[PDB]
Amino acid sequence: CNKQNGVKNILITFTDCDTQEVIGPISHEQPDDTLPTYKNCAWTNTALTNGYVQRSASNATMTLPVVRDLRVPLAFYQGCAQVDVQVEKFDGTVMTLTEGAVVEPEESDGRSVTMNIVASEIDELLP
Amino acid sequence: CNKQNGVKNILITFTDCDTQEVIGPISHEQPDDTLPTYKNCAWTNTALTNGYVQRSASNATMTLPVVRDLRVPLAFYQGCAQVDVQVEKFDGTVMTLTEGAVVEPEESDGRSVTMNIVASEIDELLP
Amino acid sequence: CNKQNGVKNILITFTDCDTQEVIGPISHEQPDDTLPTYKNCAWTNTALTNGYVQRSASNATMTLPVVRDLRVPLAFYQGCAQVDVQVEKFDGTVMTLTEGAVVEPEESDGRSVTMNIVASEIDELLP
Amino acid sequence: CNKQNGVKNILITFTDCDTQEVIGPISHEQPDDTLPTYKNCAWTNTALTNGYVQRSASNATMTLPVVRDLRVPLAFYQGCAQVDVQVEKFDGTVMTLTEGAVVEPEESDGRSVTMNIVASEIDELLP
Amino acid sequence: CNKQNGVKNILITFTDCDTQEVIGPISHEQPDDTLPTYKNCAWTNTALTNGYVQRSASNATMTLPVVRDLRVPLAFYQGCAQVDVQVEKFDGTVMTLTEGAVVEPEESDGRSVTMNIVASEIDELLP
Amino acid sequence: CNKQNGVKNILITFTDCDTQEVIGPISHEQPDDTLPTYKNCAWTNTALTNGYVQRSASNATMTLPVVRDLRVPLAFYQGCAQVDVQVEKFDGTVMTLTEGAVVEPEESDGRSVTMNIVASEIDELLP
Amino acid sequence: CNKQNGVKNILITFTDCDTQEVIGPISHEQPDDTLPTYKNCAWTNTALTNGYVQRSASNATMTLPVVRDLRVPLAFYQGCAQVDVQVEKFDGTVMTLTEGAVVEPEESDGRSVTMNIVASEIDELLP
Amino acid sequence: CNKQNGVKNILITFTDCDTQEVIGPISHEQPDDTLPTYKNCAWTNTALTNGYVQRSASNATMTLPVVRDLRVPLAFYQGCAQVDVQVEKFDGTVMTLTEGAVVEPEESDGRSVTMNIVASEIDELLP
Amino acid sequence: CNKQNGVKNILITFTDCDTQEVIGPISHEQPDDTLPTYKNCAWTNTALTNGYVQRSASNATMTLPVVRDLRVPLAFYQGCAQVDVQVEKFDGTVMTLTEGAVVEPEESDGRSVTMNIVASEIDELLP
Amino acid sequence: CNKQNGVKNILITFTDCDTQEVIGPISHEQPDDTLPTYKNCAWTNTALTNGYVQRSASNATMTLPVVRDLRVPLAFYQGCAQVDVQVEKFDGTVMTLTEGAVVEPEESDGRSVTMNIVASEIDELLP
Amino acid sequence: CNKQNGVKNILITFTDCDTQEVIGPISHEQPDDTLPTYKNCAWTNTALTNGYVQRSASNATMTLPVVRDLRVPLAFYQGCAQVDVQVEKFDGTVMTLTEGAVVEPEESDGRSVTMNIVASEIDELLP
Amino acid sequence: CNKQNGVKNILITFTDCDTQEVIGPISHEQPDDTLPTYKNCAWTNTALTNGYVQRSASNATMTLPVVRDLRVPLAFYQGCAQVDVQVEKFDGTVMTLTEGAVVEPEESDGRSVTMNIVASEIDELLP
Repeated sequence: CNKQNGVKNILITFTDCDTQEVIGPISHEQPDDTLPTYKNCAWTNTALTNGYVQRSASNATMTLPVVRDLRVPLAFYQGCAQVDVQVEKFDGTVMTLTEGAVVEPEESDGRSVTMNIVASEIDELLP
Repeated sequence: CNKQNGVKNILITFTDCDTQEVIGPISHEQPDDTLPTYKNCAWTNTALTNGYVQRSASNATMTLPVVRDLRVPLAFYQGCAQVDVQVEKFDGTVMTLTEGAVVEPEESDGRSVTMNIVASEIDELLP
Repeated sequence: CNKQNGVKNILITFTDCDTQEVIGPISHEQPDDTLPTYKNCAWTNTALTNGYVQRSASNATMTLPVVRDLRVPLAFYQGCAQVDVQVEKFDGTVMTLTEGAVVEPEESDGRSVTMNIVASEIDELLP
Repeated sequence: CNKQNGVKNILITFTDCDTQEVIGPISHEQPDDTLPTYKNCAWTNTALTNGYVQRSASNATMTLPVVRDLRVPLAFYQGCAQVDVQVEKFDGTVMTLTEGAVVEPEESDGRSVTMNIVASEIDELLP
Repeated sequence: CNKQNGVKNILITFTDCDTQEVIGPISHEQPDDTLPTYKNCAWTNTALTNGYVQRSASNATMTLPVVRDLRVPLAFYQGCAQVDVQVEKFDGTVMTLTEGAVVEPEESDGRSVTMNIVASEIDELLP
Repeated sequence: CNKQNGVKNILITFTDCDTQEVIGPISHEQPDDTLPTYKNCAWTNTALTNGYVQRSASNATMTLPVVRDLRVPLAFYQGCAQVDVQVEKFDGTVMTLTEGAVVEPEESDGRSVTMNIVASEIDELLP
Repeated sequence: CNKQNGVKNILITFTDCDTQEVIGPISHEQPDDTLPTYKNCAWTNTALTNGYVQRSASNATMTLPVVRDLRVPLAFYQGCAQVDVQVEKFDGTVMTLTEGAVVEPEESDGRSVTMNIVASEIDELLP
Repeated sequence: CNKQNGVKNILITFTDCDTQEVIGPISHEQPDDTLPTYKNCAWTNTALTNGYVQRSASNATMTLPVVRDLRVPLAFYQGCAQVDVQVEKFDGTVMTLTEGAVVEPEESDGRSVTMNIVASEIDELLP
Repeated sequence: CNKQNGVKNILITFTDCDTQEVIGPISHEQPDDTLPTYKNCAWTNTALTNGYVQRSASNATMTLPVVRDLRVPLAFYQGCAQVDVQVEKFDGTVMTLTEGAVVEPEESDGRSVTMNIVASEIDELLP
Repeated sequence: CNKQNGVKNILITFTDCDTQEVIGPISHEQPDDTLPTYKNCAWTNTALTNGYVQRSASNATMTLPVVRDLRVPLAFYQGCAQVDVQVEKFDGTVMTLTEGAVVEPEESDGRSVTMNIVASEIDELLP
Repeated sequence: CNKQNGVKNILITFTDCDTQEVIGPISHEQPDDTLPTYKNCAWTNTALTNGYVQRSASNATMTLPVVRDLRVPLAFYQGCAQVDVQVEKFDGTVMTLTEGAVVEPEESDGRSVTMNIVASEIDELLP
Repeated sequence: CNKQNGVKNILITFTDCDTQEVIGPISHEQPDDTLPTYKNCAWTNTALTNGYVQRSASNATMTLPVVRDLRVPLAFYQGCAQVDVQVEKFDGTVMTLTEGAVVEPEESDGRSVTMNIVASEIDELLP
């Protein structure tokens, strides 16, 4: 009742990079039991000798598999439009992503798409 | 009755790149339960630092596995002829592909072919 | 009775590349349920930007796994001799390959060989 | 949606150096993911002792790889005609080059040309 | 009762690399049956000829999969903060890691994170 | 079907510089996926200060890699005879080269030769 | 009774490359149901354009997994000694290999070794 | 937490060599994981016989790759303006460069520029 | 009773490479059913044309997975100390390894370590 | 069977330049898959302005990599003796070279030598 | 345990060429697996005809890549100060270099410097 | 067993050019799989017009990479002493070099040295 590891709402606000047409927020449903993966830290460390690391700038990757909404063209899930993802988990965790961009669009069978979203920062409510 | 994830008709119009002989449209049947994958967006983004991406021009890939029609030579499914694919799913989604070209022909056992179609754009009816 | 996906006769005519000794045609039996794969088109397209492709010349690959005939030395199935393969499927499809050459000979346990045949063209009866 | 590193329009206006026939502007497409390189400064400094430099006059080099337009002869991309390049990037950056001249024409396979353009100045919109 | 191969307490003390805010120690729970892997030796040998090796300096890698604590932001598990890990196994083995740094942050579904910790030395109680 | 970047026919007419024996036209096949490079402009510009160039007379270089025809001696591909190359691409582009001369003959393994052809002008059909 | 695909006798004659001590022939037993793979042809063809191949000289590889004989040191199965393998299958096929050399010795658990034997020629009785 | 090899702030103060318009300081972001290289010593020794060297006066080179700020024209990164670079690394190292001058401007794709800065001296905080 | 393929005693004598503290011999237990792999030959042959090989000097690799002894620090199993391994199998085979060195230390969960030992020679009792 | 790009026999007749001792013909084997390169034309053209060339006298270079025959001293492959090379390819092409001279002897590991042969003319059978 | 190819201690004593301030000895750590290269001989021979050489005086070059110590300014590693390097390898080899001078200072990213040290002589302990 | 391309013994006899102290012969081990290159001919031909060559006197270069013997100072491998190299390969080839001289000493990491030996003649046993 308090210890449920799962997503509850995926509110995505699409905006076309060219026409700047804001479509959203539109709730989405997961296609399977796999949960969206996150990476909040924007600095990717690398391994060096004797415990040293190289703090290099990187992105806040977010892999969000969702069922494509029939009202939304499939192109918007594959880099053709910016995504403003707002995922709230069952345990209260809410992470708002703003001005994301699908970097590596992979083939989708028309219903279940998988986004590899990239943004400068990923917020977190942390209940 | 409204929530069926599957293809209904695959109307492909083959035209030989050399002789310009238009053969089609010819309905095709799926060889298994795997559905055709799509990628409508023609711009493939790439991951860069701190949320930036590089909008690079690319193609609208479409992987369409179909049962080869006995009336059509197998060469037409392996780059020897342009394909005009018109796939209509069970939920009303219809995506017309025009002037495609099989880029990476793989070996087919004579019945089940798998096309990796490449076109400048993939339309979508989006019911 | 008309919709059987399988091979019926594999008539291979071996000729030694050096001695020019034509041995064949000799019917062959499949070692398992895997069917011979084909690629009739001799031009392998490659993916480029926004729907363009590069028509490059290539070969008509044919992967034919057969049970090695005890009357034929195993070397003939591994590039030591040209193969003239003539495969007729159960649905009437007959594809004649002439002057092939096994390009990548892999190890065979003495009974089941797998040829990766390469020829300039693969004909097709197409019933 | 605002942080896309890529070109959007490449409007080139060719004019033959001899006949003074102005052909253009004609939008061009990039052949790959490599972006056009620029050098706005027309004074190339050189390294000297203890922090001093020699301000020497030079050109505003611009390396612009584009897909050759079928309506335009390939000679115009290889020094035979002046180019008036007008590149607008995805982030609003627009740089107008006037009266350029391809200085080092390299071999092109007929589709993808690479110009090494030289002009006295390269403007910049700088959004 | 003495021969139990498993972890008992994972006391991690996070400190932000930027703000130097020390949060911890906070006990953590394993997400599955996989145990944390260790490598105490900071010199990674390499294979050479006839039994010789090249003693090269390296790090004391420690792969620690833990359930992310809801009180701690997920960024701290992905390189955004130094980790002071103190793992005590069931058989008395206690290994204190100080001033570690997650080098390769991978995507986590919000509950189960996997750290690839790097430190100059890994102590060991060795009961 | 219209956007194929590749060569279709390479009709070369060899004539011996000494005996004036015209052998050709003889169609040739490409040895790999690399396409013939061209340079139609016969004036090679050079970079000077502040946007100026030096229009200097040069040649219309054409690098044409072809499979040597067994009926033709290999010497004819290495400067021993004038070449009249007539390459027609898949997109309709046809460029006729007359009275060329291989300037830098490089070693060929007996099958795949690479000509560095030099002529005063390279025509272009430009469909 | 005539159609048994399996090995019957593996008579290997080891001779040390240094001391020239000929130990053998010693019959060997297979460790599992996997049969020795062979490749009699000493010329490995490679795929080229439009049906052409490059006849390149190679070896007659033979992968022979056998149970190591307790009377023979394990080093002899891992390149330390030449092997004269003489395998006779159940269907009468007998292939004599002379002056072989294990090229890639892999780790063996002390009982089941796997040799990757290389020889200039592999004979065949071919009943 | 103390052993991070990376840059934190790159405060560059541009001033136009002609108009003397001081623009800055403006923080910059690295385009990749490559760190700015430095050379503090202004005397470049040269190798001579038997351990002797020739102390010759030189510059304090600094190669600083940064993401070009959209508010700043690209010319300022390519010698058109003096740069006052102030780089502070993650380990406390801060090196102030004053009155630098980009000596060898190379082509930049509009976002990621690479400066080869030359100054009489490079200071160092050395924590 | 005579045909048991398994290890009986693994007597390892650790000596620290730095302090030269000889700890051992200490019997070890296998963590699973996988047996230690060996390679006695110190010359690794490589495949060449038509049956020739290149005798190149190499090491006598030995992969020994053992349960780490609680009295021994885990670092000694990961290159921090030389190992003198003495494995006696159930069938009488005893192979003494002297002055080994773990070359590629991999992560161990604290109980089951896997050594990739390298030594100039591996002896063998060969009952 | 007719389209094999490879060498079959390399009959080289060595004669010492000093002692005039004719040793040969001795068949040679290729050390790898690289084929001998040829250049039959003895006149090397050079590029000039507007399609003109300078017919300059040169040699008929032939790069022939062969496995050194143990009966022949290695010096004969490195300029110490004249070579009379007679290479016959698999497709019938036979090119006889007479009174050649290795001009640039490079280091050979004792087995695989590479000759850069120079002769006034290279004949060709041209089947 | 005796056959470890690697460095153990790099004791460098810096002294400023101008102020004569002796800072050191300060132990240094290698930044990667590359070992310091040496050249003890101070006479560099040159190749002449028929086995003769020209004994010419030169230096004892030593390329020593080390991690720059935070207590030492980076200028001292780039010719601004004399270095007294004392490297002791793992196998007992200790080579003392006195009054060296970095001749060719290259750019360092602030942590890993590479010195090209030049001295009249390089001693060697040679255990 | 007879076709092993590799070295077996490298007996080098060092003698100091100054003190005339003969140290050797001392067997050496190869550091990797690269074999010593040789050039027996002492006359280096050069390419001239129409098949003529210029017989010019040169040296018998021998590149011998060996593991430096700990009993021998590293200077002896870098021109400080004459080398009397005696390499015997696995196939019986033995080449004695007398009064050699390392001409171009390159940096060695203390274990693996590479000599560029020059002598008036290189003998050969030629089994």
